[PDB]
Amino acid sequence: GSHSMRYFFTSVSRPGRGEPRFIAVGYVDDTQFVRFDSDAASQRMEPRAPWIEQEGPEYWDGETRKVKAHSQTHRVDLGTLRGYYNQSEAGSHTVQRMYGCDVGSDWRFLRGYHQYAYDGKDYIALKEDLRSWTAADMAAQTTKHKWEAAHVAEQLRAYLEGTCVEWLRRYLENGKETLQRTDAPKTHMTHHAVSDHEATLRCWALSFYPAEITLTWQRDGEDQTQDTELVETRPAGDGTFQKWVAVVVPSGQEQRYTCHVQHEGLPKPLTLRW
Amino acid sequence: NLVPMVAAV
Amino acid sequence: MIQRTPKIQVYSRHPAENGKSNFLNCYVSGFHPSDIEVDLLKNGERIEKVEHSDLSFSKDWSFYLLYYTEFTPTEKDEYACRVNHVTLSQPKIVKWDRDM
Repeated sequence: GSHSMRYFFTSVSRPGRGEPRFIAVGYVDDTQFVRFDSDAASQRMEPRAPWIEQEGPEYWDGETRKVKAHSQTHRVDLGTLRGYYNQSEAGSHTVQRMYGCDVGSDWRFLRGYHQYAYDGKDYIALKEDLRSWTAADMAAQTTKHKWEAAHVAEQLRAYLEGTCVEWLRRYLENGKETLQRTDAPKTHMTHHAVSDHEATLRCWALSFYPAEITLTWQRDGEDQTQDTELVETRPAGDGTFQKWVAVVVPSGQEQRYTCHVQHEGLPKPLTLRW
Repeated sequence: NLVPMVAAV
Repeated sequence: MIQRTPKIQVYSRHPAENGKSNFLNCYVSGFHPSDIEVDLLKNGERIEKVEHSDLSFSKDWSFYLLYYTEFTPTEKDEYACRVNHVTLSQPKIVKWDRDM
C-alpha cells in the first residue's frame, strides 16, 4: 500500500554550558534508517538499517553536511524563539521539526509535511496544499511573514514532491526484502481466573510489521468495549510490534467472546476463540 | 535524503 | 511550560520461558520534555548494560524511547523498570508481569 519517509529533529538548550543537544532520526514507514546525535563521537549521519549501508561516501558526506547545518539552524531558532517569547537565558527549551512525504497506492506523490513545535506545542506547519502556513500565535505569525517573503513553501514543495518521493522510492527498492514485506501478527489467547465466577481472556498479537493494527472483542457477534483493556502498540526491539486486548467474562461463557484482528499482513481479518 | 536547506524561524 | 508524564510498559521481546535467553524492554512514551531517567532493575538492583533507542516523537510532539537489556528469566528473579521525569515527585517503578 502507501509508504512514507519522515525525519524527526529535536534540539534542547543547555543554559549551564555549551550548545544544544541535537538528535535527528530518519524513518521509512516504521523502520529507522539513519541517526545523528550531536553528543556522539562520530559527528556523522550514521546508518541504522542494513539497506542504507549500500549508499556510498558521497551520500554520507552530503547527509552529514546537511544534518550539521540543520543542527546549527535549530540552535539559532532556540535563540530566536527565546526572544519572541521574551524568555530568559536561564531555562532549557525544546524545538522539534518533522518533515517528509507519502507515496500512495499508485506509487506517486500523495502528501507532504513540514511542521515545527516549540516547547511541545504547535508553532508553524505547512498546510496540505504545500502553499500556505498555519501559525499558532503571533510569534509564529512573524515566522510566517519571513517564510512567505523568502518563498520557503515553494522550496519545500519542490523537495517534497521531487527529491523526497524519488529517494523514498529508491530506499523502498534497496530495502525491499524488509520494507516491502508485511509480517502478519502471531496471535493467541490466554485465560486467567480473577474470582471463581469471572475470567480474563487476553488476545495477543506479536511480531507484526508495520505497527498499524486493530484488535477488538465481540460478544455474540457484536462489538464489546465494556470491561475491556487495550495496551498501546509497543516495539518488540527487533523491528516488529506487539499489542494485546483483554476482556473480563463470566466463567463458563468464554465461547461467546471472539477476538478480531485486522492487519495489512492478513488477507482477511482473523477471528480467535477460546 | 535530507532537505538541501532548512529555513530558520 | 506544557509537561506530560511518561506512560510506561515493561515486557519481554520474545515469549518468556524460564532458562531461555530473551530481552527485557521498558517502553516510555507520551512525555515532554525529553529529559528522562530509565533504569532496568534485577531484584531491586540497577542493571548496568542497558541500551536505548534514538529519541523520536509522535504526531502530538510527545517523546518515546525503548530501553532494553539481554536477560534470561528464572523462577526466582524479579524484574522492573524505574522511571524518573520532571513530572514525577519520586521515581516510578513498574514490575515486569509475564502475562502482560
